[PDB]
Amino acid sequence: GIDPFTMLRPRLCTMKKGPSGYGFNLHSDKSKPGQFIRSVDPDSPAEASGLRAQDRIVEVNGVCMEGKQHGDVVSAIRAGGDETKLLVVDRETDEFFKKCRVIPSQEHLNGPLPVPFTNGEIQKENSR
Amino acid sequence: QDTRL
Repeated sequence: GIDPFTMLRPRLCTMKKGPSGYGFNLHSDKSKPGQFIRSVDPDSPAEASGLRAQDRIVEVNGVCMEGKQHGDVVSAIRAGGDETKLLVVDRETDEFFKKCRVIPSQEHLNGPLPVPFTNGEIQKENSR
Repeated sequence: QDTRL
């Protein structure tokens, strides 16, 4: 049959400053050090572009959230000027990129996807 | 606290 998530690629939401921003709420915790979408408001460019709550950010506005901090994620968004691109993944999508040794960057959703048995793909890990 | 955008 047809599989709803056989195209396992991160969704890209593009929104621009409307009211006091892009229309999404980022939550920060002393347990979850990374940033995640807490809430989206109906009348927002974020909601319109297909962003939801409880979505997690892997890249924002072309910047990679590879262990990035609160200041880093804000820097990525603010550097976009008046508009931003949000990459979010659900647990199903998140695990796939991890197991394939790759960050779910925008290049994967638009272009090529990695492969299993990722011993053939020479990941550049050296030193301990 | 949070951060809204």
